[PDB]
Amino acid sequence: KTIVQLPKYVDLGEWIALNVFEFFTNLNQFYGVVAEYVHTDYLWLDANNRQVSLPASQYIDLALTWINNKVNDKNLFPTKNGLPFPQQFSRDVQRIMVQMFRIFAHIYHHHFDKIVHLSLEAHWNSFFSHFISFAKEFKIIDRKEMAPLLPLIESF
Amino acid sequence: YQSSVKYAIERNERRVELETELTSHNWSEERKSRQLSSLGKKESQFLRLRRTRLSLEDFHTVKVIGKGAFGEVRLVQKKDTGKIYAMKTLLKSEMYKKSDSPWVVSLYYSFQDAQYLYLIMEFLPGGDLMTMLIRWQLFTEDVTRFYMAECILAIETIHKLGFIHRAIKPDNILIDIRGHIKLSDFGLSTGFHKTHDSNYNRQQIQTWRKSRRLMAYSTVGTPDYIAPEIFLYQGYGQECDWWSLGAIMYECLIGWPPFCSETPQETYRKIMNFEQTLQFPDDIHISYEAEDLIRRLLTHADQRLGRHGGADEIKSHPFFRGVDWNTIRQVEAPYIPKLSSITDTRFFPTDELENVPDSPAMIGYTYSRFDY
Ligand SMILES: Nc1ncnc2c1ncn2[C@@H]1O[C@H](COP(=O)(O)OP(=O)(O)NP(=O)(O)O)[C@@H](O)[C@H]1O
Repeated sequence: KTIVQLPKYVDLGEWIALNVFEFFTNLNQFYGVVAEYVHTDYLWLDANNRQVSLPASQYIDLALTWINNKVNDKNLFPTKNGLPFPQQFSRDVQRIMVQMFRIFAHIYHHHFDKIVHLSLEAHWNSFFSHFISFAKEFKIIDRKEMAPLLPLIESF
Repeated sequence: YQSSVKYAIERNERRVELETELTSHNWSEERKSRQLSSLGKKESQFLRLRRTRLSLEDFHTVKVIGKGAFGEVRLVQKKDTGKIYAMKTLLKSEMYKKSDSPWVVSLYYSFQDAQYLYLIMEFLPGGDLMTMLIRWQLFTEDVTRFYMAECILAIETIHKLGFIHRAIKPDNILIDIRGHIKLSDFGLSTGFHKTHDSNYNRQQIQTWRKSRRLMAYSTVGTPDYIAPEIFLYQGYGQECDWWSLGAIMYECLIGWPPFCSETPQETYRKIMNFEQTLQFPDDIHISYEAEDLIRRLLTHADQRLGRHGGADEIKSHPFFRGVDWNTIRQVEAPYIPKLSSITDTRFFPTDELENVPDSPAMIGYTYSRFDY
């Protein structure tokens, strides 16, 4: 609710770049729980000859690591000084938000099975409820790629 | 995947942190209406800050300064901006034990590698009181009164923060650009002398005690205080550090510490004795009040009938004629370090040693408020 809303008199870019940085790190400790051990879909990375098929989950390793590469970059993410950001990140952050949505979703469809035996469910519930609320608030993700989440979302 | 409910127990304090930080944002609405003032666009811009990310190698190293068992200290310029910093290297396993005051070195923030912790400090250009005593054995009297005092006030502050140093030494005391004195802190660096040791051509006592200064150190830590309540048992309190003063005081004036033993275990020994084993030399110069102090510093830390009960009353000694105790921090210093630059290591024994029986061999800001 109040949390993800841009605070009074903060540049959104910081407010965004911090918030996206928080989120990556949380999903990964969550998949850190699910580490190893492993309708339809949509697959990507084209053209390049890429974007084909058959991830059958357990891909996720080279998927997250591009955010790892994209969000650790000096020029894309200006930690340094007061040097500003290209703001074209608004496009890029949408990717890193949506590319993040994949593992969110994949963790929901197939692997949500193991989570509940640990009684840690509410954590991922909230954290997932956390992710959408933010990016939906800022419209960081379109309503058409939320289709798998659409039956789960509206429960309110 | 056994302990992965750790991502539960953490991520609460992740949500916990996330909440107060934001109720903190509401430190705004500070709202001075005591201004009938502007209007006039806006006086509020909030950057805001960041927890960013960080690393080593964001610091160029200039020269090495000193060394310790846990690790070396260092003079580093931040690659990023350029600046000069006192850099401390420490160690994670293996090593055990699993602000605001003019007197003590400034630890700003910290960061860490795989095996080493890193501390970043204001850099003190003037060496320490170790390398001074060496430079010219302080011809003192009045020199000493200054560098005490300034030591007392240092110490008396620390105690008043509810702290006992239990490390007070020539090398553990540092000289600033005005040649004044700040002590830093134990870091916290540790280890202990216990329990007890068992084995069972000179021509000057001065020259004989000059068999001191042995293999740099890089092993240490010797009894340049060690009041004798530490060995033995659980004990001390504020009076710990006053013994270290008399220990220290005695040395700049005499030419070695009281118990200087020629083996690290003949202290305890002598020190565990004093009484018998305290002796001022035959090289004459000491005041009647200057000696009187040491002996009352160097006595038993004894409470019961007495007090000490101290930390002032030391100021009540005749050894200190004046000064105000006020004007002290602005006063011409006995030695004002003369430097070639902001990088002058001139005052440190740059040396060479390089031994660390450690390596195999081969970041965060989650803080709260903002400086400066
Ligand atoms: N903040 C500082 N600025 C400049 N020099 C420093 C600073 N801190 C430490 N040094 C130097 O490094 C030496 C010792 O470092 P230190 O942190 O005291 O090592 P240690 O093993 O932790 N404690 P010690 O037993 O005194 O060596 C000092 O005597 C100084 O010469």
